[PDB]
Amino acid sequence: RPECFELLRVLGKGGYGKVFQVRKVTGANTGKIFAMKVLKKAMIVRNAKDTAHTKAERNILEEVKHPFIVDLIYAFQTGGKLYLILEYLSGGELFMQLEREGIFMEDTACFYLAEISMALGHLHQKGIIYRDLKPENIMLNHQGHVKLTDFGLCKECGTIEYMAPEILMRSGHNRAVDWWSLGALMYDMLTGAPPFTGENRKKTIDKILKCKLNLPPYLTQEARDLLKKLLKRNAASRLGAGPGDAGEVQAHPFFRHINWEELLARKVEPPFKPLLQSEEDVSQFDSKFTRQTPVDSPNQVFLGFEYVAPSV
Ligand SMILES: NC(=O)c1cccc2c(N[C@H](CN3CCC3)c3ccc(Cl)c(C(F)(F)F)c3)ncnc12
Repeated sequence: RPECFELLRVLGKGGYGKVFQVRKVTGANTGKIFAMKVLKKAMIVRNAKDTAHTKAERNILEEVKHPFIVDLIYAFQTGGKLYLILEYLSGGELFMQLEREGIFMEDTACFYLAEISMALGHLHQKGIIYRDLKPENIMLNHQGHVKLTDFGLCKECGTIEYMAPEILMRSGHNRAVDWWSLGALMYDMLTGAPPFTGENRKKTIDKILKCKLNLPPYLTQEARDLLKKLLKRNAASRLGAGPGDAGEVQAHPFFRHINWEELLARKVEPPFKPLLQSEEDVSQFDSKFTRQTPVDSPNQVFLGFEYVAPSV
């Protein structure tokens, strides 16, 4: 429980609680740094979908161990709070790397999109959907591989720039939305901007719903092609929208230089290497958050929420 963890830093904040950087104190894994995520039970239980959703996240981070998905090392509770201990992803938000770098070289984008396309594959086999591939929602670990992290209540629910039309029309949707999203993510990577904007939210949607795609000349034919098959407004036919799913996608010429087995084993050199002078090094995050002093102010429905990662 809470006592074992010393709050080193604030890494993220929101309506529902906070994400803390903390070093464990007692027992082995003593000294080891983690990320602590704390939700107020208060704000979750007064809504229906919120509670199920928090619980889904709880059960998904357990059912799903996979190279490219934030792990759960402990989970537990108290009075009015919810605690998850995740590995601490010092690589920060893909969002940040994209700002620091401004734009990505193709084979740079290719490496991230590849790794990501594998977590969707994995996720889709457990009949799980990720919905949102904004760079904000994607993190890097210490060695700089990708980590999908957001499976629960979101951090507020943010920009819509990376949402397929079927979600924005609420017409009903499936695992296909992810491939639309992946395309939008890709396009942004290669051009420095989401495929649709967007004086404002209202107009952005109109674009995402109505406008023709815009493929700059400096885009290689394969990339021009992926973007087009992935940003398909008709879902039935959006690449990846078939029984083969992730497979249909990974098998596009864009990904011809990818060794899926080495990639999965984290043996492909990440295009960028988090610069860490230490385990707790946070110079990859945003001193907007890291500056602040880390404080944890003090018939439930969250049964056997507690959790402990098997060996270790
Ligand atoms: N594991 C880490 O090292 C680590 C380090 C920093 C942030 C996160 C994080 N933050 C997500 C936001 N995701 C990160 C990209 C978009 C998040 C989700 C729900 C909530 Cl309520 C919050 C909170 F408001 F801060 F509590 C944050 N989620 C998971 N691990 C993190």
